[PDB]
Amino acid sequence: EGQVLVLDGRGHLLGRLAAIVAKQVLLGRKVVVVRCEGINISGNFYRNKLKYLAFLRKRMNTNPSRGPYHFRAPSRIFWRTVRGMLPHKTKRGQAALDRLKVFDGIPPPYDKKKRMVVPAALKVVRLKPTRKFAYLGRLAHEVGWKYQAVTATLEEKRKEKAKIHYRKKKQLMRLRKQAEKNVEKKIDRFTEVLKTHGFLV
Amino acid sequence: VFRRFVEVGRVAYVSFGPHAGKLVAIVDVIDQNRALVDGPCTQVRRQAMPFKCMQLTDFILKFPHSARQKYVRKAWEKADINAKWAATRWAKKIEAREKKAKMTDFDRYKVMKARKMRNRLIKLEVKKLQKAALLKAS
Amino acid sequence: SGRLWSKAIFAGYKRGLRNQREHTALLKIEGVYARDETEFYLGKRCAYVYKAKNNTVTPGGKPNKTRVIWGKVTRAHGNSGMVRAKFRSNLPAKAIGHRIRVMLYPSRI
Amino acid sequence: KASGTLREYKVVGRCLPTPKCRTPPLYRMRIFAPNHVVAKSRFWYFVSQLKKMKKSSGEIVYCGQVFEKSPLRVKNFGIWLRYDSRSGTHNMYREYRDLTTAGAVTQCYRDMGARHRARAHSIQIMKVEEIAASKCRRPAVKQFHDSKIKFPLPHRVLRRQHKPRFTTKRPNTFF
Amino acid sequence: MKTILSNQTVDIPENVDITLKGRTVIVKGPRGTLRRDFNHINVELSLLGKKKKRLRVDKWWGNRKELATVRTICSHVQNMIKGVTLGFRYKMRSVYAHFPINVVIQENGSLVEIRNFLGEKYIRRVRMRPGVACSVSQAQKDELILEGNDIELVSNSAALIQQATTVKNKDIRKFLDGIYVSEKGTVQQA
RNA sequence: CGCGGAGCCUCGGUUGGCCUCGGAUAGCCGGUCCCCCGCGGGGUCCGGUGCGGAGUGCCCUUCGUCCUGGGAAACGGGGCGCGGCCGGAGAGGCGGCCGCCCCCUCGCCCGUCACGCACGCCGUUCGUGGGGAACCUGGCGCUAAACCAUUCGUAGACGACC
RNA sequence: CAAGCGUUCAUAGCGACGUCGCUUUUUGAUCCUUCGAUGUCGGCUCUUCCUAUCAUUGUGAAGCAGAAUUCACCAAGCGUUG
RNA sequence: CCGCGGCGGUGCGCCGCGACCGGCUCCGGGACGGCUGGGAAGGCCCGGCGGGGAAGGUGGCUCGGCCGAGUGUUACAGCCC
Ligand SMILES: [Mg+2]
Ligand SMILES: [Mg+2]
Ligand SMILES: [Mg+2]
Ligand SMILES: [Mg+2]
Ligand SMILES: [Mg+2]
Repeated sequence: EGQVLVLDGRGHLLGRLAAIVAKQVLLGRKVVVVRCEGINISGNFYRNKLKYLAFLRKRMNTNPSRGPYHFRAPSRIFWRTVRGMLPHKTKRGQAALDRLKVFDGIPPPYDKKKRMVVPAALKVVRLKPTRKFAYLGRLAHEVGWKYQAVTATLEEKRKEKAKIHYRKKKQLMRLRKQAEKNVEKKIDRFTEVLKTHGFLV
Repeated sequence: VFRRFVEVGRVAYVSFGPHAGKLVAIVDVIDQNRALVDGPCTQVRRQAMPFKCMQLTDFILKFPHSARQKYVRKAWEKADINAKWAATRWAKKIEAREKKAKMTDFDRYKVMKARKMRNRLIKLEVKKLQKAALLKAS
Repeated sequence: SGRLWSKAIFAGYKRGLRNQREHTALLKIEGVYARDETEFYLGKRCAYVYKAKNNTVTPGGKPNKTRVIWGKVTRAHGNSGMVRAKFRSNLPAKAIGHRIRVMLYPSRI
Repeated sequence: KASGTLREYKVVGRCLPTPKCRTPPLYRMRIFAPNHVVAKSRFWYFVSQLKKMKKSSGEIVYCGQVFEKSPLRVKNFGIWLRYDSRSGTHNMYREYRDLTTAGAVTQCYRDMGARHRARAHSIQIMKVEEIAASKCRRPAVKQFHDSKIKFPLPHRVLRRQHKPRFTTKRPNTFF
Repeated sequence: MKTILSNQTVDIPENVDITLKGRTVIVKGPRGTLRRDFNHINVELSLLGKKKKRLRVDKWWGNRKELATVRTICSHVQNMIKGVTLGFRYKMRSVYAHFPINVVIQENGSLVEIRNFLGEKYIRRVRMRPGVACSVSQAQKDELILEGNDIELVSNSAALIQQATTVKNKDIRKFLDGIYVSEKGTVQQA
């Protein structure tokens, strides 16, 4: 498709998603992954913690401030995984990463946009229901976030707000349906021509 | 809790594969992914057919569990699936997809128009309902 | 007054892994994800279109700033509804992950 | 041997006649393979173990499909088997509940792959035989086996996870 | 091998009224109300008996290791029913050679306060969980009574004080002192 | 800030979509007669949808111009039309909602005529008052600090800093 | 694996005759790199890593009563001197 | 000079079209042979001969409004195999 993408990270699989993101970043499409705390990983909680802590020990001995940067926020963690699936030594790879953009929680502009979901990276689909897991949120915490608590309380504040809109939008649809029935004999030979070639049945 | 109990005789619509978009009586279950399947009046031979390529309907019928064509010819024929299907909500939103793909550029120009004025005659009433909802609030 | 030029991205030029072959480009047309799907896009003209700095002539027009390498879709490219297209000049790599504009006007309906 | 989906390339063959013995015996094996050219080759592997018989000293008389007498009717295929494990070489009763002898072993060859990492070139079929209702031992099979037999297809994933490669709607899996 | 079906009916008494929100069972009888979620185990919980007579847990396309769990859900439900009808009572009798283990409950249940286990100056404190009413008994000498509706909660809490009271760097063959569970039962027996 | 006239250059694009939460061996919506809470929220009952039709397989809006002279539709839209009160802060940047002036009468059917009919041909159409860099009009505001030199040392190689 | 010791008792602790491995802090083989020559032994100082845990934290063992002691686990956090 | 008549060479620069042919890569159709003179199936029936699951059955038990639903057993056919 065209235009800016917004993907809602919750319920996705950390790398399975990131491969799909990274393909479309390289095709010039602007992606914005949101809510990366929610993003989740196969294998049990600890497994991947233990696997992260393995990362943290990897560190340039003779000076570490050069050595690998083990970013702690889920946004950043995922970025990393996307980035490893780009050719980021090269100009198109860095130009690619710039087309990506990644947040923890869901911010201004992106609260206020409908937003999509990659079923082929989606956990309920890709995984078996009898298998264990981490949320990159909790993983990120036990590795050195400072901001699981904050991005909780803000998202609760956003959810409460978004619910108002959902309910007002719910109330307009109830008006649409009641107003179809309150005018169904001066649109009763247009609605006809809709339902004849499929539209609206 | 489920409501569709893959019996001897759940009518199943074949989602896809060689016989896509046809109804099929599950005669009998072979295995944990394969049935012995047959769609007499929908034109589908008694053959094996997997549960992955078929979705299933609220309808049942009552041949017994290795009945032989003539007997599933009936039980389909009365009970009458091919009329009861077509009064369903499946059949009418299938046979709508159908009719969009099957739509000439002319048809589409008409709809463009027919919609527009529908969507105005619907809108002016919604505006008027909020006027009455605001005067009710007063 | 709209598309005509139907939307497509230029993905890479046809390549092995430690080689690449710059005649044939690989064209990712929008709304076409199968090799069954794509038999329309065969034969169609396409255009990587730009502007660049100096003015250049324009048939049915005054000299504009726009230029085009001007090509043609040869055949499909693997299961997923990618397409191979070879333009008259080779494509300039700058274009990787940009538009090209696959038309209708050598239609075969 | 490899596979595809197997077929009953049944075969008979004599040990070609010498001056001393002019009418040597003939023998149908239910060689049981993917085409002719191997199912030919596979009796002679097999006969050369049993008889003192060989590709030089023989002839195939008849090779041809035996093709199912009851392929719309579900059936309880047993199979006095023999294989070669990494350790030794081992006999098996096994049951597949397909509706067609060949497809029934087509299963078996795919399970011996999976349940034992046994490749076809190691396996030997002693003999398949369809079995009645009773005289089935394997509870796996011994359940499909009833009249009022009953399923739902509980946690049905979507495939077509790339038609809409993305969407707004999250999927569903209760149906 | 996957087993086509396994199931089990729990026989619910006339006192109690279970009402399952999808998978989440809530149980209310005389004593109180309990709740628990089986939003893991993945089974089909039907309430088939009209008036209200049966919980039936299904399991359905299940291999061996989930077939196990049919019966475990079936249990935490009986175990709830017994809890909200009768209610449980774990008794735990303190044990010693010498220094008298000196218990004193300190809000209602909640704080179980233990001076002098083995002459130790540090006064062990132990919280109970919510809904667990500890109390020092009578009709017996060195003996606590942990009352509650929830088995889970009542027996961590036994175990918390049973484990808070452990000796170190000794023979625990010899040093058989501490507080430990003597009798798992109920408040009302019927 | 507004609204004016030329011109280097750097490019990508070529309707929008203005929104719940999450479940997945379940959900969606309606309506409450009834009950509790703060027009709403929670509850209970019933009625609908649930290979989903207040379906991202989705919805919307239109796309050669105006004439004039019928029907269907009729107060819709506009003048960078103009003031006030909102609501929105996670890295807001946007909505929203009220007076008054002038102007216009547009969606769908139809008649009825018209618009350089360029004489089969290409970068056609817009987001475009793009981004940025140079210069011609009015009104209102503006009206330095930094570094050196000096001094001090709280600091010192010089540099740095108080 | 296991015949034994361990009052008794295989296996608390041990453990023969056998047998399967690692490891490269021992020496050998080897001669692949260097002979337009890479400074050839020790000591001092100074970092860092490993665990093949001597201490200490938390633990499971004992033929652990205490005291004292060895067997083992996570464990390399800080110790290892004149 | 006007013919751009007929012949021979080209194209200033950007282009587009057509029909033969070679090689390819595809896509629609339609007809036949064989075979255990193919297995299988269908329909029509008919007249027979047998066996198993299992009944428009019967029966023990359950759940619901005699009927409907569940389980349990002998097995004839008023189902089917
Ligand atoms: Mg342009
Ligand atoms: Mg001691
Ligand atoms: Mg001895
Ligand atoms: Mg040197
Ligand atoms: Mg160790």
